[PDB]
Amino acid sequence: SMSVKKPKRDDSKDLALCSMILTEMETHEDAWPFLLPVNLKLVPGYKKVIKKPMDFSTIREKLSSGQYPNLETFALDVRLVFDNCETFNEDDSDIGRAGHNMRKYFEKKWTDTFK
Repeated sequence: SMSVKKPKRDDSKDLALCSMILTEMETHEDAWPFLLPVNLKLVPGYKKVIKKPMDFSTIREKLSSGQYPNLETFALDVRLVFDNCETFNEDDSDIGRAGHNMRKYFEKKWTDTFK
């Protein structure tokens, strides 16, 4: 509350560390469904169904231009990518499996870097 603060957690390396995680997600062999925005002209149903499209290249541009206020807003966009994937793709599909794989990969790096 006013003039009453918990001890200051050091967030000065968060930008660099999120960038490293994102580089590892970019280079994973199962990243290919997530590298670029879904083409809304060429994929029937995507525009109407997926209210907030997100992909790794859009997160990379947001990260590089100071559009994440803190490390939690960064994780929310990464998780959005996977939530969108599960909304649109069957689990028993190459893309559906890729999304599960990458979500696991992310959540481990997240825990190990920050928790």
